[PDB]
Amino acid sequence: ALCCLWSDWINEDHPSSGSDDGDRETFDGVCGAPEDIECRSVKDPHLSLEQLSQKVQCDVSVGFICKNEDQFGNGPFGLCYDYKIRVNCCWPMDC
Ligand SMILES: [Ca+2]
Ligand SMILES: [Ca+2]
Ligand code: NA
Repeated sequence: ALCCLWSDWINEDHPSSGSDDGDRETFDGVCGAPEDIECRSVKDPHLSLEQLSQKVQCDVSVGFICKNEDQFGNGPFGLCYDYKIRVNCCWPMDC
C-alpha cells in the first residue's frame, strides 16, 4: 500500500523579507513528489484558502506562491499575508 504522512510546517519566506516582493514556499529537499499540500496563513491557520481573501497559488507542482502586487489595495498599500505550508508525502510500504 501507500503510507502517507504530513510534514512539519515550512515557512522560509515572508512578505517583507528577501527580494521576491511576496511569499513563496517550496518543498524542495522535503519531499520528492507530494501527494497533497496545505497552504495556510500564519495569523489565521484554521482558514483554508477557499475561506481566505487573497490571490495565491497553492499546488503539488510548484508549491505556494503569493505576489504582493496581486493583493487588494490602492497606491502602495496591500500585500501578501505570511503563509506556511505542509506537504503530504507517500512512501511505498508494506506502514
Ligand atoms: Ca518575501
Ligand atoms: Ca512564508
Ligand atoms: Na499572488
